[PDB]
Amino acid sequence: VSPKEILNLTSELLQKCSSPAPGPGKEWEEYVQIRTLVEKIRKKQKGLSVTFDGKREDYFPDLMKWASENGASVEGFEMVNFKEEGFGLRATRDIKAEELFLWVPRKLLMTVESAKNSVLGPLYSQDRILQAMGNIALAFHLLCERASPNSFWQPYIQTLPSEYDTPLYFEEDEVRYLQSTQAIHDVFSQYKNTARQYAYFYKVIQTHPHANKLPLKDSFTYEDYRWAVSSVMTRQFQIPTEDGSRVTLALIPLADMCNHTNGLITTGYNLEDDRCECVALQDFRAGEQIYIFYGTRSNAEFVIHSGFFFDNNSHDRVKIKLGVSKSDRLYAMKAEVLARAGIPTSSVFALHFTEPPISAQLLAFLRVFCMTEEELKEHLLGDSAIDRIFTLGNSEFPVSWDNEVKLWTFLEDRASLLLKTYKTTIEEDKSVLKNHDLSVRAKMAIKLRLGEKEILEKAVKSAAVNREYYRQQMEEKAPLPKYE
Amino acid sequence: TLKYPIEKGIVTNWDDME
Ligand SMILES: Nc1ncnc2c1ncn2[C@@H]1O[C@H](CSCC[C@H](N)C(=O)O)[C@@H](O)[C@H]1O
Repeated sequence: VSPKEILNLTSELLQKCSSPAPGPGKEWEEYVQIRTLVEKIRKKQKGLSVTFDGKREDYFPDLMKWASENGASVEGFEMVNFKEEGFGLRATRDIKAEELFLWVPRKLLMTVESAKNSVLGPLYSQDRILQAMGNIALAFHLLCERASPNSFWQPYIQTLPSEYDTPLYFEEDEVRYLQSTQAIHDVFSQYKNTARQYAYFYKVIQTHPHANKLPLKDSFTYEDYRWAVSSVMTRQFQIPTEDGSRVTLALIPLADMCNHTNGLITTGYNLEDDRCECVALQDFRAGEQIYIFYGTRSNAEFVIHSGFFFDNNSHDRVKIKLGVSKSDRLYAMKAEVLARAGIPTSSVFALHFTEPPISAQLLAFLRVFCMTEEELKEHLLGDSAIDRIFTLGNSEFPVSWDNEVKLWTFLEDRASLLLKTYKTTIEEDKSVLKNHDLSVRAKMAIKLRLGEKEILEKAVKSAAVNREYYRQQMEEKAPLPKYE
Repeated sequence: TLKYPIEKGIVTNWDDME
């Protein structure tokens, strides 16, 4: 209730979130402790500092007029509140594939350059975090213009959602489903970074005279910063500058209203006309929702950064850390073979759900990881050594039948070993989704932890089929294919 | 294809200490 009490709690939260990593075994304990301080501050504040009297659909007409006055397409689509994805665009006419149906000029966008020329300019030129973090600079740019009643982007800000499904909005028990998974660490870092950045910039705004002219000095609640960073991470683009020197982050009105579907990237930027463009990924009939393809991101990135779980994600993947140990007898040769192939000695690879399960780089690593001494010499010496390295990532030309049997045996054992590290099984996860009534945010976490295990289980079956196949070629002594 | 394909909601780095 008192400004001095908030200054005390933010300074305590700043010191709590600035401490180093407490170790993987204590990250959940620190996460609950940080939530306790954040919720204590949030329950003492008044939510969003700037609220609007009308509903969200009431401001879309002003968004269409404001965009039309600056040369953006406003015909052929309408805003419809869909249940599955939220608000989106629906075609009012038939749209054929590869048809340019949406263009947004540069003037309508909110970029890092427009943040430097705004009221945040003076503080941007002095604060080191804003200069190095363009995403954070975009968030405060969105907050300052939101608190500016006469802002140029007011028709756009009044149409943004007031809440998101990022893990920052999850409850403690909803994040609890992600225990013993790979994704929960990124949820911990996201909550710790957001809590630290808010407490830091709250103290700077109240003390640094360069922020005295900012409207955030009158009111800057945690709900404002959680809404700001969530609006950025779920909607921001990476576009080139007006001259094409470097890249920059931007909020693109109208274009960021299309929801995600599987396909190819059809949203591009035209530098000659200085505008964002979107062509139809597929044929949209009148009355159908207009979808685009966001990117080849995994469901873990869609949940944490985009705020939704996408079923049938063709690019879903899990991480797997592999490396050659220095205690290996053949470490010197294996490190040299990998170095000549452009592959590190130890890295974090990926396991994909769709075929093939392993990429060309991971296959080349697993082959060298299981090579004998004779096979390592043939990749290091002679006139045909460079030719052998050139085909390490090709599944058609193996090193030997024995090399394939050993690499697929190792992958089947490693993927099965990672499956035993989760606190639940695949059958138990499917049982919860069927016999329990859950929220959307709870379903996102359970289907995320289930998706990790389904990718691991398919890798076990894929490695077992390959292991048994190359075992037959080894038992029958079949001739090895030669790349000619 | 496209000259400058852009990604909706591209993953960025928010770790200010990294
Ligand atoms: N296929 C999908 N399924 C569910 N939600 C989706 C989706 N594609 C996009 N979204 C939602 O859309 C947001 C991206 S911005 C796109 C417009 C948004 N629906 C809105 O109301 O403004 C995401 O954070 C996610 O919440």
